[PDB]
Amino acid sequence: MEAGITGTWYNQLGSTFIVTAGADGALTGTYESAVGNAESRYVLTGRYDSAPATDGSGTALGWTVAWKNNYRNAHSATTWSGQYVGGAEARINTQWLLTSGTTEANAWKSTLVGHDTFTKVKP
Amino acid sequence: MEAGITGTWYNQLGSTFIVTAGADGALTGTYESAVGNAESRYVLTGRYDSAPATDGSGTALGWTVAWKNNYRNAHSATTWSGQYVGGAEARINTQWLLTSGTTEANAWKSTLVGHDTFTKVKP
Amino acid sequence: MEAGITGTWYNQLGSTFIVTAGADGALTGTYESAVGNAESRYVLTGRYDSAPATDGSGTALGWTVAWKNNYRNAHSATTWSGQYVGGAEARINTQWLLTSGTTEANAWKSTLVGHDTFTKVKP
Amino acid sequence: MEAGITGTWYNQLGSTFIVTAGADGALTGTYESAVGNAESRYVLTGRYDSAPATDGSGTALGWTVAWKNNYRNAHSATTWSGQYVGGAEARINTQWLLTSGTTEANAWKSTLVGHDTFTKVKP
Amino acid sequence: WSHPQFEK
Amino acid sequence: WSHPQFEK
Amino acid sequence: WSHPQFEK
Amino acid sequence: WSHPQFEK
Repeated sequence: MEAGITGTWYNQLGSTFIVTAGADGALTGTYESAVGNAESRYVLTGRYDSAPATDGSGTALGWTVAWKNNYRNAHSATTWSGQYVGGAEARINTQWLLTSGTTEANAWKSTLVGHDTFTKVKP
Repeated sequence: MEAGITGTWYNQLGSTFIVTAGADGALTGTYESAVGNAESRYVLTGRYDSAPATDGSGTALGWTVAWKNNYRNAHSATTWSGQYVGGAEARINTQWLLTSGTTEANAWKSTLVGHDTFTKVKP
Repeated sequence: MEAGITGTWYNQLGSTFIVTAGADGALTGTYESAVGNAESRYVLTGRYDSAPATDGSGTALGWTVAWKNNYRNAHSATTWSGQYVGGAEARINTQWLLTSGTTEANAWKSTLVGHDTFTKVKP
Repeated sequence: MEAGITGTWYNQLGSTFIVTAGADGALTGTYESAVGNAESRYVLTGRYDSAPATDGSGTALGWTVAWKNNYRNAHSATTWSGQYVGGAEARINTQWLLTSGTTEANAWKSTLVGHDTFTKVKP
Repeated sequence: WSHPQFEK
Repeated sequence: WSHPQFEK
Repeated sequence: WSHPQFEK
Repeated sequence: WSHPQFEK
């Protein structure tokens, strides 16, 4: 139902996040590269607060991408957790966790942490 | 397709994570409390590596829960990022990010970080 | 020994980080507010790689501030982990963890995660 | 001044953390391997709340280790952020960020996140 | 304040 | 509640 | 090693 | 690649 969220978003690197915000709170779409060829496209699914507070607070949301498609398998998954802030300069501020499948011994280097900011305007 | 993942999981606190692993890589299910009444149940969606490495590495996955149901709205979303490790004592080791929708001024306290371990046996 | 690091740094919010990089790898200094009165000043200590790679890689470092001074005690500590990138526009890119002392029951909301970018020029 | 903190601590892996808690709030010591030879020993410095709440809350603290000694340089630094919980089974519960110095292009894989639990009794 | 994730 | 880290 | 998330 | 933090 969140038209505010539904659409195309771009992060600082040029990656494109295309999402549809369902009235039920579902997020569905695809994540791809700057040179968005099919080989760089991956499916995403997530959830968002479909009834946010009206006091000016952002809209909490999160989504996951498993890095496997018909062209590649990076044996990993990334989750983005953050909030949508609407307005003239709408943005989705997030923090992410990228976990790679590792052997038990290598579990110490299994999870990278970072952050991304998405906007409606191409970088 | 991951029967290994499909099923009921429990974390250290008694929370119950019921999930179905689709052949396509989709994760769908619900997250609830120890005293799992309807009021404590929330929808979850995620993704997992449906073609993991066979060298003994774990299976990367992630899921999101938006904390809104028909009984409550905590205006927040949590993402879990981790890996499934099968075997006699199967477990899902994760790290999570809980983001609450905040005003721009309060964005500094918007995201909590933690970790959870899920097992097939009730704590 | 890192003159590159020694000096005054400012983050996006106006906070001021004054540090001295010892030849041994020690970091010592103070962290304070935009309106840097004594009441907002806290001691910091950390470590940094005193013999970084010369291939263009950044200089890994980290520091801690316990939020207690003679005017206030917020019963918490923040650690910043990141790297120094020298040059015309030198910057310290970091990710931080702010942990508050909590009761065992409340340990779930004990740790906030975020990121900060510091520069030599006042915002 | 925190005798409770001063001493030898061990994490799940066998790593040994030897620290002295100064009356001023300073933490000073060394971190080493299970087979604690000199080659595995690194200097640490941090801070802790020297006047914790008495309501049963833990004691917030943090420390940093730059992974360089006279035998090796891993061009990285780890910060641990957490709290000390005293008592019969005293423990230091932490979350850590390990940042490696990277080129600007590789900054995405610069920071690993994890957690450690330290106890007074050898594992 | 508490949260549904941990009332579980 | 606020915090000294961000009152800066 | 690189990763599809950042080749974007 | 390994790391001194975990060779411990």
